Amino acid sequence: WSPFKYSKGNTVTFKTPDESSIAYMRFRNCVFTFTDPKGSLHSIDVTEVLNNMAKGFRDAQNPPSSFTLGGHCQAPLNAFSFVLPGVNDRATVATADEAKKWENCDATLTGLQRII
Amino acid sequence: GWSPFKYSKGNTVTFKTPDESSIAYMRFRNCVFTFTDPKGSLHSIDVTEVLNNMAKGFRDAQNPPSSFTLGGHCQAPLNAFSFVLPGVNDRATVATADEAKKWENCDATLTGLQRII
Amino acid sequence: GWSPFKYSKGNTVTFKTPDESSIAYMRFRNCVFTFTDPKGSLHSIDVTEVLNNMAKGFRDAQNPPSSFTLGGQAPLNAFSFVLPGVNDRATVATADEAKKWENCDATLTGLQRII
Amino acid sequence: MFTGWSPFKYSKGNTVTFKTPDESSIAYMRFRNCVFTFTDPKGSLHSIDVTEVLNNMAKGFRDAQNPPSSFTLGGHCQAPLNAFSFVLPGVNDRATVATADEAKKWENCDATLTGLQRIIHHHH
Repeated sequence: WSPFKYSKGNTVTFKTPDESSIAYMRFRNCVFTFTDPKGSLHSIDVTEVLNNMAKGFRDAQNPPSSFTLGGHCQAPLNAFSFVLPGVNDRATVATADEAKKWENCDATLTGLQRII
Repeated sequence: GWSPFKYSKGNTVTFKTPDESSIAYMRFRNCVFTFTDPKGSLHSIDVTEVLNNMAKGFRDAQNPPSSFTLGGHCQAPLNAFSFVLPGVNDRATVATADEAKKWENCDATLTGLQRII
Repeated sequence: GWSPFKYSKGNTVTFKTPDESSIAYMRFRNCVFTFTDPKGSLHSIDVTEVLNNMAKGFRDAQNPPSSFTLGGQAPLNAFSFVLPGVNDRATVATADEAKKWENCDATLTGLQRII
Repeated sequence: MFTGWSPFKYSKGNTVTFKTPDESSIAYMRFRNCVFTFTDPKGSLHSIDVTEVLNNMAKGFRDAQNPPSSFTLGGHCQAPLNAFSFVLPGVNDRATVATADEAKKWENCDATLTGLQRIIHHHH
């Protein structure tokens, strides 16, 4: 279990060391922490979300040695990189007007990873 | 009275009142979001209440705007992820930037009726 | 070969292979969930991929079953599948609000086959 | 009379009803540091901050003409507190626990909800 830390604006790519298949990476104690426009702090455990991204390649034919967070925006780590229900989901931040109020909010992602 | 609208991929989608009055009074009906996936298949979803909820969100604003714009944090124009169809284009299904890049050429359209009450 | 199914409100919904084979080979097409809301309006959503995912979930099971059943358990109801903005947890958040949906209709139609 | 934050705790099988003391409008209740905790069928622990979920439930009454003096957690099943009462994405959501056969594996999982609540006050 090696630790990792990413800050707002980082490109987050989890890569195996020997460029073996990323489907073998597992995660532990992963916390995503962000602020809302009012300045309050929020965090959420995203360990299973990450583990499911790795398991996503479990039955692939050309499995890669990496995966990268970001969605259709290929955007770097930001306050919406993971969902905390009731806080930063689609129903709470539903428009571009609202989402713009969030553009300077902080975001961080820490945790442990290993190959199994 | 009900007036149609249509948007396609790459459009900025802004709903505005003709009276520069509160957008909170705009209502929607038979709104359909349609998109393709990377295999070329077709998917659609009724998004009427999503849009109605967006307008209703200004019901209590002290200085309510006369418009609202679709987009999320990307400030992205209409794309295949502008509305969620569960099991197809949601975060669990499209979870990494690698998988999402396979969608960048998928088409998307949004059509429906809007009026002011 | 594709084959149609229909279920109505209150049905237990169990998709099963005919040959006691592994339910992970079932696939679905043109699956539509339909329900009414408290005001009586009709709502539909395509749940084909949701149902395919429920079958594909069993693909890596050591002793896979010949069936799966919808629910979390309650028979088919207006909340069996989510239509965002209409019947999700954000919109129907409390038991009190959910009570107004007690008599809402619900139906599920589609096609299934084994691959 | 004390007006600040006051703690609550519910556990599995409890009917969870939040209520004002004077039968006034539940739209004025607010929440802070609310945590939903549950186990999974493997016995691992999971927790999630549900403070805004609870605040949105109270705020959802703020426009009713005749608001109630309480609301109850539950959903269509009118169920008491259980491992599925709040969603932790990727652990207990519809995509992760998609069938009755899978959900049945969670029947004996424990769950608790704790937090702070206060009531907004208006004056003349």
